[PDB]
Amino acid sequence: ISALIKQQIENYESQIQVSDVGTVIQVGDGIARAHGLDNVMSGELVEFANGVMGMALNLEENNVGIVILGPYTGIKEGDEVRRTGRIMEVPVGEALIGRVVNPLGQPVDGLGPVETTETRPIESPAPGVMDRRSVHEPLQTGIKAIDALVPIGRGQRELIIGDRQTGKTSVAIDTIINQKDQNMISIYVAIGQKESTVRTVVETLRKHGALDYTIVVTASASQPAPLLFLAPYAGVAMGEYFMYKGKHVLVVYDDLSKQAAAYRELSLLLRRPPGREAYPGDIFYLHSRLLERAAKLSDAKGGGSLTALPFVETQAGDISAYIPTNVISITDGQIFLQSDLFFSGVRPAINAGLSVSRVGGAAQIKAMKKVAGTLRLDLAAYRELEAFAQFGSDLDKATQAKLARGARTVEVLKQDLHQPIPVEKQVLIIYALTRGFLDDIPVEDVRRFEKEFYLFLDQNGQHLLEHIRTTKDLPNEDDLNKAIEAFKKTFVVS
Amino acid sequence: ALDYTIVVTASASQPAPLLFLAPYAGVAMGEYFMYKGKHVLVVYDDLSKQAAAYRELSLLLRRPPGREAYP
Amino acid sequence: SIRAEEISALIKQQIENYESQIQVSDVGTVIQVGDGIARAHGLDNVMSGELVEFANGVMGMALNLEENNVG
Amino acid sequence: MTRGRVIQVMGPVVDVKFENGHLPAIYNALKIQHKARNENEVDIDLTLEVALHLGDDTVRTIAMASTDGLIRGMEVIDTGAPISVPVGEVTLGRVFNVLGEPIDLEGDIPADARRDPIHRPAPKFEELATEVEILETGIKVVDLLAPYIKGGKIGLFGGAGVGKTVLIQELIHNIAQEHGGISVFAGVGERTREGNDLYHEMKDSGVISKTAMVFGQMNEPPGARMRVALTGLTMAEYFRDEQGQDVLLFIDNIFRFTQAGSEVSALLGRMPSAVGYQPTLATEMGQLQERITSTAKGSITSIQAIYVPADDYTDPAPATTFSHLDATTNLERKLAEMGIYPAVDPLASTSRALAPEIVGEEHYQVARKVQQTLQRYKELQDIIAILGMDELSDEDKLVVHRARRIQFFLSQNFHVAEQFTGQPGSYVPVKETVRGFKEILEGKYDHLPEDAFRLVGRIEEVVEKAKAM
Amino acid sequence: MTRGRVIQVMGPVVDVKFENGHLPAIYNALKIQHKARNENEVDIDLTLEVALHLGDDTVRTIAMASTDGLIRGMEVIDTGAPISVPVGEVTLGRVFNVLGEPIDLEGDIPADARRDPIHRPAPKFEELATEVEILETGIKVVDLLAPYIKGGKIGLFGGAGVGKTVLIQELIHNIAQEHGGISVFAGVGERTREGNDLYHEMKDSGVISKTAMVFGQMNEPPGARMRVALTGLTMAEYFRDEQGQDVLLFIDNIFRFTQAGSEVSALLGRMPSAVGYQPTLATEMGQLQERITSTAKGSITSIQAIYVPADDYTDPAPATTFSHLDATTNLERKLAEMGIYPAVDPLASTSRALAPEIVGEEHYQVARKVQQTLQRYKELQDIIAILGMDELSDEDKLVVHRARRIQFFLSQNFHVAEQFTGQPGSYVPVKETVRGFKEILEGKYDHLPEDAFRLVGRIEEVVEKAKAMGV
Amino acid sequence: IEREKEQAMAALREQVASLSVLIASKVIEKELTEQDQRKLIEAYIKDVQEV
Amino acid sequence: NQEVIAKRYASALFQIALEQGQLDRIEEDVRAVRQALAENGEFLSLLSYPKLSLDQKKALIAEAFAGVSTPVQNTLLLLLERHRFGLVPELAEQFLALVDDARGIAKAVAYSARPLTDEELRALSDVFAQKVGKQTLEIENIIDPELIGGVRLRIGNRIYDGSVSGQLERIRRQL
Ligand SMILES: Nc1ncnc2c1ncn2[C@@H]1O[C@H](COP(=O)(O)OP(=O)(O)OP(=O)(O)O)[C@@H](O)[C@H]1O
Ligand SMILES: Nc1ncnc2c1ncn2[C@@H]1O[C@H](COP(=O)(O)OP(=O)(O)O)[C@@H](O)[C@H]1O
Ligand SMILES: [Mg+2]
Ligand SMILES: [Mg+2]
Repeated sequence: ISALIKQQIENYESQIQVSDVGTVIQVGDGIARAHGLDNVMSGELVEFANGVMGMALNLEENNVGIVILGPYTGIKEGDEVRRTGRIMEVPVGEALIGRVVNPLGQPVDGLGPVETTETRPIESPAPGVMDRRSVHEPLQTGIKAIDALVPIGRGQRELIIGDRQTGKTSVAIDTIINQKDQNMISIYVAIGQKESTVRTVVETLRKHGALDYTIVVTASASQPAPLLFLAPYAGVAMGEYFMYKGKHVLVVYDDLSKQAAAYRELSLLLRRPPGREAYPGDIFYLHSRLLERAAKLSDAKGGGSLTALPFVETQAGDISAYIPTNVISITDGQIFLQSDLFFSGVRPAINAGLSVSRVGGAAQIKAMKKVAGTLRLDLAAYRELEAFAQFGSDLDKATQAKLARGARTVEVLKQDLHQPIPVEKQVLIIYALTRGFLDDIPVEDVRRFEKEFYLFLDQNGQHLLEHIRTTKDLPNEDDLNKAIEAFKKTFVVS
Repeated sequence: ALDYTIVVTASASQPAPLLFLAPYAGVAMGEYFMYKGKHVLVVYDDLSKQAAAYRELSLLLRRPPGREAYP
Repeated sequence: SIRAEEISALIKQQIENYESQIQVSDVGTVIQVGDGIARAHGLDNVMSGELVEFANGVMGMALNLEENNVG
Repeated sequence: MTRGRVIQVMGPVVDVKFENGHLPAIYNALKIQHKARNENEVDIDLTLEVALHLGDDTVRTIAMASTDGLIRGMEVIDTGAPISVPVGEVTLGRVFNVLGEPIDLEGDIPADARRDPIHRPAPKFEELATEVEILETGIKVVDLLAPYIKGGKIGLFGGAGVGKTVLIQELIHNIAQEHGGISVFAGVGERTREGNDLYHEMKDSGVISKTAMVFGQMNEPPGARMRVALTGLTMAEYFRDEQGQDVLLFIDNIFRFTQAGSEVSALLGRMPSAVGYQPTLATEMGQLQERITSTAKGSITSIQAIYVPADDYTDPAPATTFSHLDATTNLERKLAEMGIYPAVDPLASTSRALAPEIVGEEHYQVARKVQQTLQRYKELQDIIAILGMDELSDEDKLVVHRARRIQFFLSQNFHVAEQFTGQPGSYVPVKETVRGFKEILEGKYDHLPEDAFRLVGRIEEVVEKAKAM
Repeated sequence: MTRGRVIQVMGPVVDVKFENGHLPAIYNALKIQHKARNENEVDIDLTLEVALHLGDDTVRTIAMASTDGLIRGMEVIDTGAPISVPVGEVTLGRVFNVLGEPIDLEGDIPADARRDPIHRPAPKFEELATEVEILETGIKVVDLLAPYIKGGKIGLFGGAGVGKTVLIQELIHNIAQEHGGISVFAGVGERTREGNDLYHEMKDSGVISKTAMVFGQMNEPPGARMRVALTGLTMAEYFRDEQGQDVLLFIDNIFRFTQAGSEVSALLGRMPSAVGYQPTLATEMGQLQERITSTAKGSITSIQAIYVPADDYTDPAPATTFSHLDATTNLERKLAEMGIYPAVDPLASTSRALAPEIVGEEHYQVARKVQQTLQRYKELQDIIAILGMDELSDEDKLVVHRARRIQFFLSQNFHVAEQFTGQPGSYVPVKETVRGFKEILEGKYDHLPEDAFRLVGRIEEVVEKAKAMGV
Repeated sequence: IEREKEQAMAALREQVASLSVLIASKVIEKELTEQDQRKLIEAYIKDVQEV
Repeated sequence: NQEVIAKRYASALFQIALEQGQLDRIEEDVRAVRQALAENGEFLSLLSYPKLSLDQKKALIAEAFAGVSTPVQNTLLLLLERHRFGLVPELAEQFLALVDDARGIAKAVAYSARPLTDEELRALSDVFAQKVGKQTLEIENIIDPELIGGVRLRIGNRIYDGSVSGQLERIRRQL
C-alpha cells in the first residue's frame, strides 16, 4: 500500500495534456449533439464529463452527432465532451478469456479488471475473396441431429432459427461445452437477454468447465440500444484477435433479432425513414458486415477460422419474414427449430426439412457421411408419412420399414440437456440405427439402449472408438457388427 | 321526457372545437347534479365524431400524429 | 431550416446591389443540381410550366415557382 | 439558481427553460406550485418529468396531471432528483398515486420519511442470484403444473369473472403467511371502479395490511400512467433490498404500460416503430422488467396480466412481454363454471421452471403424468359425448376415472374464500401435493367418491372428507 | 491546384466544398489521400463520387469505402473524370474490386492501360438488335416453359435460400464452356465465400482467361455496391463494342444495387419513396439495366439473379425489374419445400421466346398443355385441401393424377447439386424434354408412381427409377 | 473470499488516496504562490517548447 | 441551425468588405452593432412586432443604425426583409471570427490563480503563435481562485492544462 505509492511518486514526471473538447447541445433518448470537436473523426470514441463513452456517427458542419454508449441520464446540455483519438476500440487479448464483459470490453462479472495490451477496432473490413479457403474441417457440436443431418464446419455461418422457448440457447451452450477437447475458442454474445438467464448461462458454463476457453459478452434487455447495437461487433472484434493469430474461434449471437430491433430504435431516434416492418434500409448491411467478417482463412493468412452461429427469433414460425430472410441470405444454412416438435417432446426440435447446411457435407468426418445419409432419408420419410398415414391401414413396407424405423430415428436423435456426445459414439449409434439393429428393440427403450451402449463402448469396444478417432473412417463392418450383436445379447428389452 | 332532459348539440357544420367540447359540456352539466345527490344519465351520441374532430384540431395545430393520424 | 436561396455568392450581389435592385428577368443561375432537378435563383419573369434551356442546350420545365428560386 | 420559466405548453407536454449550466438531468421531477395572484389566474400544483434536452437552455418535459391554467413564464421548482416516492412500513396498507401521495383519506406521510428514486438502474450481473429456486405458493395448480420462480415474471391470462382478483388475493395471503414477504399491487392504466372494488375486497379480506397499492388510472395523462409500474416497483425494491425478503409485484394489465409509452412517444414527436409502437418498446420493457429479479438479498416475483390485443400473440406488445415471462397461468371460464377454484386451466398453463433440473425428477414425472391424463381425458370427451360414458374400453374408463379425480383435486379452499364459504382454507406445500397426485395416479384413492376431492387441500383431508360423507 | 475541404460526414455520404467555379460535374471521382499527421489521425485512401450539388460551392458525394477516420477540413483532390476502370485483354482472368483494381494478387495493371469511364448513356434506339433465338440450357423447366434468349436479358427471381445461386452456377456449368466467347461475372452483394468458390471452379474448369470477374460483396459499404455492376458492365460493353464479341454476363443479386441505393438515399436528402426506397428507384435501375443490351456490334446475354425481400413479389425493387427482362424464372419457396428443385413456378415464369414461330409448333403445344394442366390443378387446390381427391369428377382426378407427374418431372438433378445429394446430375436437350412431357400428357406413364419422377433428367430415367422402386 | 479481500484492499487504497489529495490541495492553498506563479509560467513555456 | 446561416451571411459581408478594401471600418461598426444589441435586448422584440409595417422597421434601422457603413446597413436591411433579424449577434460573432482569421489574431482564454503580468502574456502569445500557426494572439485572463498555482489556457476548443489536474492525474493513477 505505502510502498508502491512511494515508488510511483518517485517515478513520475511532469507533463501538460491537451484536451480537444466540445460542448453538448442536445441530449435525448441516448443520442446527443455537440458543438466544438473540430478535429474529431467519424466513428471516434468520445468521453463525456462523467466517464460515459460516446460514438461520433454524424459529422455535420457545426455539430457532431454523438451516440451515447451507456446511461444517458447523467449527461446534460452544457457538459464537456472530449476526444480520445481512437476509432471504436475494444480491449482484446488472451486475458479476456473466462470473463463476462459489456460490449465496450469493461468487466461486468466483478472479478477485477481485465488486463489486456492490444485493442482492435469494432468496424474492421472482412477478409477478401483471395484471403479465404473452402470449409473442410469439422466443428463438432455434440448434438446428434446437428452433427448428422445439418453438419457445421469451421468457418461457416449457421443460422439457428426458431420461435421463443424452442431451445436455441440450449443448442448454443451444448456446442460451447463440447469444445473442451478441441482447440476452439468460444464466444457467447448475449443480446437483449434477461440478465438472470445470462447469469445461469455463465454458471452452467462454469459447471462444465467451459469458462476456461469461452468469453461471454453480455448486453442485457435493460441496457440502452447503443450497447445492444455493438454487442456482436464486439464479439467478432474479440474473436478476430485469435482468428488472425491462427486459432479457431466459435462466436454465438443470442438473438440477432434483438440487435435488429435495437438498431431500428437507434435509427428511428435519429429520424431515419424506415422500410418494411419499420426497419431501416441498412438493416441488411448491419448483419451483412457482421457475419461476412466470419471466415475460413487461407494458408497465407494463417489458416484460422471464425465459425458463427447467429440466432433469429421468429413469430409463429414464419420463416418468410423480413429479418429471418435477411439473415438466411447471409448465412450458409439454417437449423430450423419446430415448436410443434418441441412441445411434442422431440428435443432438439430440429425440423430436418427446413434445415440445411451448405458447406456441411464437405465438413463431415468421412464416417458420418456413410452413416447419416440413410438417417436423413429415413427421417424425411417418417415425418412425411406420419402426418398423412395417421388413420387407416396400409401396406406392409410403409407400415414397418418406414414408420417403425422412423420412430427409432426420432428416439435416437433426442438428447438430454448439457450432455454432448463425442462423434465416434454418434457414428456408432447411427450405424446401429441405420443398419437395421434397432428394429427389434422397442421404441420406448431406444434411449436406454443408447445410454447403455455408450458404457459398453467405453469398456469393450475401445478399439473401434480409437479407430474412428484416428482414421476417421468406419472400422471393418464385420468387426463392428460383432460388437453390436454382442451388445444386443447383453441388453434387456423390458 | 323534456321535463328532466338537457340537450347539448354540436352539428357537423359547427366548428371542430365545438364538436370537441360537446361531451365535456355534457359532464360539466352532469357533475353539478351529481355532487348534489341527484342521479344523471349522460348520452354521448357518436364519440367517434369527437375523436375525428380532435384529430382535425391537433393536425391543424400540427401536433405530431400517431396511429390513424390521431394525436 | 436554411433556405435554398441563401448562398454567399447570391447574398453578396444582393447586399452590393441593394439600393439599385437589378432584375434577373430572363437569365438565371443554378442553386442545386441533382437527380433531374434544378433550383435556379433569378428568372423573375418565368411562366409556370415553361420551356427553359440551360447553358448546354438541355431543356427544362419550370414547375415550381417559389418566392426566390425556380424549381 | 434552478428557477426556470415555462416556454411552451401543448397538451401534456411542457417546455421549460432554465439558465445555462443549471439544467435538470433527464427523468428529474419538476414541481410547479403557483398560487393565483388575481382573478385572472388558476391555482396550480403540478409536477413534470424531464424527458429531453432541446438546446437553447430549454427542456421538454412530460406532465403528470392536467396542464390547464399554465402561463408562459410561470416559475418551476427543480427538485434535483426523479420522482421520490416514500418507502418502508409506512406504505403497507395504503393507496398511492404515481407521485407517492396517498389517495386514501387516512393521512399524509410526513416530510422526514425515506423516499427512493423512481428511476434506478437494474441490479448488476454480480448481484443477481445464480440458482433458479421455486417460489412456493401453496396453490396446487400453480406449484404443481406451472411452478413459479423467485424473480420470475408470470402472465395472468383471463379476467372478467374467472377469479383473477381472488387468485391475486390468495397469493398475497399465502406469501405473506408462509414466506414472510409482502406484496405490492400496481394498477397501471386500469379503471377507477375496479380499483375501488379491489380495494374493498382487500379491505374486508384482511389482505390489505400486508400489501401496498399504487393506482395510476385512465383519467391521468400518459406520462402519469407510464410511471405507475416503476413507482410500485420501487416500493417492492425496498423490501427486496433493505429487508431482504421475497416480494410479490402485481401489475394489472401490463399492456397499458406499453400503450402509455406509445402515447408518450407520440406526444414527444418520435417517429413510430413497427405497427404503432414506440421505437423504445423493448428498451422501456427491459428497463421495467429487469429490475424484477432475484438477488442475493431477496427477490421480486411479478404476476402480471396481459391483454394480447387483436387476439394476436405476435403483436409487438405481447411479443416483447413474452420474452420476459417465465410462466403463464391461463384462467378459464369453463373451470370456474364447473366448480373448480382456482380456475387455472391445467393444460394451457405452461412454465419454464417445470423441468427436472430445477424442481426435481419426482415432481416432473408426476406433473407430466397429470398433464397426459388430463389431455387424454379431453380427447375422450368427444367419445363420451357421441358414445356414452360406458363401452369405451377398460383403460379409457380407468383413465377417465382417474382424470376426473385429478381435475377435482386441483381445486383448493382459499383463506380468502373463508368469509364466503366458512371453511378455513389451506396452504398445501409442494411435497404434499406431489405425494397426493402420485397417490391419485397410482390408484390409491379410486374407491372414494369424486365429490370429496372437490375444494380440499391435502390428501389426508380428502380421506377425512370421504369418511365424513 | 483547385482542391476541396470536407464539410460533412454522415455515414457513407461526404460533403466536399470547393472554390467558386471549380466544383466537379455529377459522377466525377474525388480522391482523399491523407497522411495521418499525429497520433489522433488515421491514414485514409478514399475515392468519392459526386452525386448532387447543394449550392454555396458544396458537393454531396457518396464514398466507395468506409468513412471511418475522416476529419472535417480534410483536403480532397478532384480527378476531372468519373471512376475509370481498366479494360481490354488485360482483364481476362483477373478479379477486380469496384475501383477497377485487381484483387487476385497476380500483379498490378499498368498506368498506360486503357480506362473507360463507368458513366455513359445507354445505347440508343437505332443501335439495338432485336433478333430472338433460343439459348439452350439443359434445364427442363427453362427449355420447356420459359425458353432463354441468346442475347436477351434473363432474370432469376427468388426469395432467400430458394435456389438462384445454384441456378446461376448450373447455367454457368451448362453455358459458359459451350459459349466460345467472353464471360463477365459481377458479384453485387452476395457472399464473399461464393466469390472464392466460383473463382476456384473457374480455375478448375478452365473458363477463366476468357472470364473477367468483379466482386462487390455484402461486406462492402453501399457506395461500392451501387457501382460494382457498372464496372462489370463497362468491362462487358468494351468487348461487345470494340471487339464485337459475344459476351455472357452474370450478376448475382442485382437487387443489391437498388438496396444499396436505398441505404444512401436518406442521407442524400431525399424524401422516402414507396416503402423505404428512394424516389429514383426506377431511373437509377433503368440507367443501369438499359446499358445491358445487344446491339449491332455484339450481343450481351445477361443472366441476373434477383433477390425478393420477405418473399414479396409485389415489392417495388422486384416489381420494377420485370419490365426490363426478356425471360424470367420465378422461384418459389412453396416448391422448394416440396423437394422440387429447381423451384421454378411453371406458371409465373415467362419468356419472349415461347412463341410458335420460334420454338416450333410441337414445343408450343406441349408447353401450353403443361401450363393448362398445372393451372387446372392450382384451381383444384382448395377442393383437394378441404374435401380431398374423392369428389373430383373423374376428369379432374385425371388432371390431378397427371399434374403431380408433370410437377415432379419439372424437377431435375443438377451437376452443381451433386455436392448436396450425391446424384450426378443431367443435361436434357430440348427435343427430349418436349418428348418426355408429351408422353406424360398422352397417358403413357400414368401407371408409374409419382415419386419416380423426382430429380430425374429424361423420361427413360423415370422408367428405370420406377423399375428400381419395384413397379 | 480472495476476491473480496482484494476488493477490500483496493477500497482502502482508494479512500487513502482521496484523503491524501484533499490534504495536498489544502497544503498547496496554504503555500505561497508568488514563487509558484513564476514557476508555472516557466513550466508552460517548457510545455509549449515540448509540444 | 443559426450559426451556419450566420456564417453564410458573414462570409458574404466579408467578401464585400475585402472587395471594397474597407475591412477595418466594417469590423468596427459590426463591433458597434454587436455592442448596441447586447446592451438592450428589447430591440429585436420591437422589430418582431406585427403592427409595425416593414417600411417602419426599415425607417427604425435607417434612423437608429446610422453612422455605420453602407454594406453593414444594407446587410441589416436585407436581414430585415428576410425575417432574419434574430441572427444579427450571431452574424457579428461569425464575422469577427472571419476578420480575426484574416488578420491572424487568435483568441485564447487563460485561467491562472494569480493575475498574469503583461510580459508573461506577451511570452504566452509568442509561444502559442507558432503553435496555432497564427501571426499574433490575444489572451483574456480570469482568476477563478479554485485553481491552485498554474495556468489553464484554452485556444478555441483545445485546453492546455497545467494548473491543478497534475494532482488529479496522480490520484487517478494511484487509485
Ligand atoms: N435438448 C433438450 N433436452 C431437454 N430440455 C431442453 C433441451 N433443449 C432445451 N430444453 C429446455 O427448454 C427450455 C428453454 O429452452 P431455451 O431457453 O434454450 O430456448 P430459447 O429459444 O433460447 O428461449 P428464449 O428465446 O426465451 O431464451 C430450457 O429450460 C431447457 O430446459
Ligand atoms: N438443384 C438443387 N438441388 C438440391 N438442392 C438445392 C438445389 N438448388 C438449391 N438447393 C438448396 O437450396 C439452397 C439454396 O442455396 P443458394 O441458391 O446458394 O441460395 P440463394 O437461393 O439464396 O441464392 C441450397 O443450400 C441448397 O441446399
Ligand atoms: Mg434464448
Ligand atoms: Mg445467393
